[PDB]
Amino acid sequence: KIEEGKLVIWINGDHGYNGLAEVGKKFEKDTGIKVTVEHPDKLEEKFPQVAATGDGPDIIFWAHDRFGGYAQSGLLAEITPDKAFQDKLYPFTWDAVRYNGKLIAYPIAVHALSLIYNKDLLPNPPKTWEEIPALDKELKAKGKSALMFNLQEPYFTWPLIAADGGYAFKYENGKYDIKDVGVDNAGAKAGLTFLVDLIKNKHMNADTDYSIAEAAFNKGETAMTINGPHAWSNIDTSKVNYGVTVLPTFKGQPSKPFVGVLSAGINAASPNKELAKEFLENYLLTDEGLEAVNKDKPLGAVALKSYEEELAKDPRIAATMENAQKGEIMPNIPQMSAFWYAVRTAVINAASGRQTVDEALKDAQT
Repeated sequence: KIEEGKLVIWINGDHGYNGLAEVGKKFEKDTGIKVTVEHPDKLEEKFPQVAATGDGPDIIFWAHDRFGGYAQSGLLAEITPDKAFQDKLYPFTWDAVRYNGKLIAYPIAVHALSLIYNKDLLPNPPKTWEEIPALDKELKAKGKSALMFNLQEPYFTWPLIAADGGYAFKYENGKYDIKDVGVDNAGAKAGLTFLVDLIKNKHMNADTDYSIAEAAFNKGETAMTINGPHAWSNIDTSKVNYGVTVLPTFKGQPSKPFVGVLSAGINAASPNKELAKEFLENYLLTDEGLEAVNKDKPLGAVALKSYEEELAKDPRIAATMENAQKGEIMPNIPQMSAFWYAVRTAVINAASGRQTVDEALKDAQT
């Protein structure tokens, strides 16, 4: 029993939930409807349990990747934004919330890896990956490394492997063709071979994980790393003058990071779908609403064009979005969990030399 004439929202405690509550207060002042924001633990696992019995929040906030599964079980309402409202958000963020061609959530905020660099070691970061070998040689002569990053998670390596034509699952008209996998094509092979060659020519250690890289960069040991917005605060405390910029090109093509979109879904069982539509479209996804959340806890880059233009006065947010626009929406289908583990094995096995680049990626595509 979801109560009528009240909105209950679930959002993870890492986002600006107090800011969201302020938006809810404006909603109540205007409508007389109470708006309750809650940050339950493991909300992404509770939601499927409770929405399956017809209960749960009216609105669920989460990374878009889980909503595909939610949509597959009919847990989310098809949303009905008019074309005038869709045009207020970046087009690619709508592709993150489509399932079987139907819009199933509102995009809120966008996150994509970026190239982080030490302005003091490297006043002008490289535009191409092809120049990192020579750059590393110049920096090694002073005991510095050009580039360190987490080679143990496919999320960090995919931007390079995807650059020349690698892709996860093909996307067409709000639909992923789960048959067409693009991990074992010439583009994917060229990118991983470049990564492997970096390891073989000693510009990169196959053992580098997330912690080593961050410590190296926060200590000035390395000129560059690849990370997302959640790492900026740590470099902030660090004594490092750092910049954030577009990732290097590979074979003249952009690096293709995976894009995550914080999305707001509507419970299919809610009796308050029009209230939720009104709250999301007209209170949250405004400059004032987003600013309220962002003021509590930074969102990074946002799907709303008008406010993103104001936020991108921060060059690091500007670069996150540039990278997101060059990147690849993370597929929201559940077979991506198998894609992660396969590519994870491929990269680790290729980087060790346990397998050639061709062998490893073949076992990924099965």
